[PDB]
Amino acid sequence: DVNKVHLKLEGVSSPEDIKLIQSRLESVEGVNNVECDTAGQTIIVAYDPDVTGPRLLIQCIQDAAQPPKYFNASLYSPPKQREAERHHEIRNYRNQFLWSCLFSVPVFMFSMVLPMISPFGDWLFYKVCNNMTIGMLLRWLLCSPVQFIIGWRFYVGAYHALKRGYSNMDVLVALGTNAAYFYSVYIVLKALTSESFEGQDFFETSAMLISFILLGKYLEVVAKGKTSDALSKLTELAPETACLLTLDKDGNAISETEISTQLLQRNDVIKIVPGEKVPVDGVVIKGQSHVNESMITGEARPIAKKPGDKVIGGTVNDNGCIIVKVTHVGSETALSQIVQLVEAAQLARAPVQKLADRISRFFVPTVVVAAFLTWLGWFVAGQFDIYPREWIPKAMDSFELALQFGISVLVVACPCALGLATPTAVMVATGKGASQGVLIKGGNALEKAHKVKAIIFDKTGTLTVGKPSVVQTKVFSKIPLLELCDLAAGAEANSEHPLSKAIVEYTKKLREQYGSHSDHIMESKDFEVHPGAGVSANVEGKLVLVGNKRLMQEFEVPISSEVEGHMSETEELARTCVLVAIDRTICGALSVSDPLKPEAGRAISYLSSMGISSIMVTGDNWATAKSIAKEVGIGTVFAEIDPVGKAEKIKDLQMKGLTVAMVGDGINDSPALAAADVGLAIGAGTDVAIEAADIVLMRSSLEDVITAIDLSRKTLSRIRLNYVWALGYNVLGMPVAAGVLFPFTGIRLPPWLAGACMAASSVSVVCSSLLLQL
Ligand code: ALF
Ligand SMILES: [Mg+2]
Repeated sequence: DVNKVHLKLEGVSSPEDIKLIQSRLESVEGVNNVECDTAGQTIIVAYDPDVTGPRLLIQCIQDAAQPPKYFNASLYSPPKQREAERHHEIRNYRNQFLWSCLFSVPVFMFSMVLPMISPFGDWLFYKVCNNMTIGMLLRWLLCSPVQFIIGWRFYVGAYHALKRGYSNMDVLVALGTNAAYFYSVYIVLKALTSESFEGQDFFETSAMLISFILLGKYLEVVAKGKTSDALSKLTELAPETACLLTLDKDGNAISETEISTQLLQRNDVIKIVPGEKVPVDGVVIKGQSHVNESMITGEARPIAKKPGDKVIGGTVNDNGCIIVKVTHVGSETALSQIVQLVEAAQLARAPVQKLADRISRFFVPTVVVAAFLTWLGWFVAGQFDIYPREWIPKAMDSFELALQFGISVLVVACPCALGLATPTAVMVATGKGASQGVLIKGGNALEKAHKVKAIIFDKTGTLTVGKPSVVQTKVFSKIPLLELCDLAAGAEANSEHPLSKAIVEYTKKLREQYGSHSDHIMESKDFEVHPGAGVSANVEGKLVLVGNKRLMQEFEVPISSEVEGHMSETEELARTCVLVAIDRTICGALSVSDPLKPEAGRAISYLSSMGISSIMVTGDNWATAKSIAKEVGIGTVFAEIDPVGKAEKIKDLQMKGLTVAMVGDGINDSPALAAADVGLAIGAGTDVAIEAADIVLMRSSLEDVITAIDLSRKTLSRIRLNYVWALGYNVLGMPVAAGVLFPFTGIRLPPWLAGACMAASSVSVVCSSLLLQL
């Protein structure tokens, strides 16, 4: 923008408006260079970064606004060309497959079944000049558009494999189809020029092969995955617009405009309404407020902001107005950095080498060195006359018999349903797995998740629940435990703090313990709360003081061994988890803790059992991290980590060889979620976390990570199969094709009983869905 703002003109279709805009911009000095893209109805404005800005230039653009339209100008980007392109590619591959069918299914409805049945068999076998029957001409005409139009893909793929590669799937399809087709043409032309030469055409296999490979290509796209990721959600985290200030301070007087955030630049001033998305990162000038910063820490403690510190963009304040001088803009904001990190991570995810290419790398050489040896068989057996003369068919020479057997090897050896081995599972895991509670956003995720050997874990939200709860509780003030929490909640009426919610929830749990929620409370009379202190109120004529040492010594409540028994470890010091909660008098304490990890303990234990290690890269306090990791069983406890560092840890563990996996919930995890080989997002986390992962965990349960890994292992089993079941049918038809049986049984190649191995091959590729082991 500030370097090169792209101004795609809106409502402009005539070059005269573009020229007027160009003249107005040339009348303005400060622009380093204007790249005049007259063809395209856009103008490029190149100038120095970190100076002035769009505003005046955009106003100059607007000044030419005359009928019939208003002359807006801004870089336009494809809004949903991703989903449109996904749908169009799926539809295009489907259309190619169906078009291939609507000529191949003809060839196979013809000379596979209809010749067997009359009267159609009579018409097909009704002869034309010499022995060429009209069936052969019809099939030659019908299969030709397939092989020579629909199959340009295969020919160009083979020619691009050439020598730069060794042999891909395309060359294998090329050999199969072309050998069958040209041998069929040979057969037909010879039957035309001969008088007794019989022999069916192999036109069926050539056309029918194209259908299956296209089916594989179609299933490739469908099973590739949902429309990429949609980074955009990060950009939506920042507000699209804000309010300029220019108010009070000497010259700054009144100017409460509503300029969009993009046009806001360096050395600007903004207003920040109480409770709204902070436009960009900056340094506050005046005002006291707390900000729900979840872009670095990822935790929901309202952090203090006094005039002088730096506020991070894409954040939400609560306590009043905050007046900010604008720091780094554009590509230097925290959200910006997140965007580049996630884009780089996603754009560097190289696709896995399909084993079909690996198989075809060796298999294609094998077929050629097998057909040639088959030819180097029967042929040399003809020169020395080992095989009896009567074996040769009518009107054929020893060379032709060798060719019949040699070309037969090529046709049968083609594996047909090899493309339908990875995508033919349509990733059934994307399926049964969804029922289990795992939604795989692709197939690459499933492919890479089996080899996971290490897995990182966010604490807040992922390992721990995240919303504080009062769990490890005790007694205290000189009123009953039930009355303790009753008066506490009474004080918590006007209070709407996270710890207030936790106190209310613990109160509900004890009301369950103490029968039910008999009667109720009254409002926070004399809402006396002091800074830091806690929650104080005169509820029911009782001046309660739920809080810390300041509020205890406010009424002079002695500090004793329970302010030394309920934090630090988690329950070893000040009398709740890390904090307040003692009410009025002391006999014990509470524990406003993050509600542990219902099953994550056994989850981590099971993960360690299968050899997968475990890491905890959080962003919260070292002290909190210590206790949680100690209790669950995690090893290394790298904490106080920013999103960039979270990505760095993943990259480091990748460098040492292990294939790692990120499990996260927040926007913090996104750089690490994308960077990891297979990112797992908790379905109760931020929407952009769901966005950036490869696997999303709907049912919030860390045990679903175990389920995902198991479902990824059980789909590499049964993907090594369905390669075995794909190749094997052709491999154990190659000897039959070569004619090994022929000396010992006298049975030649059946045009049907060995050309329709793809029916056996494809149908043999079935995938089972019976999983989950907790
Ligand atoms: F939820 Al975290 F570091 F524990 F982002
Ligand atoms: Mg989290």
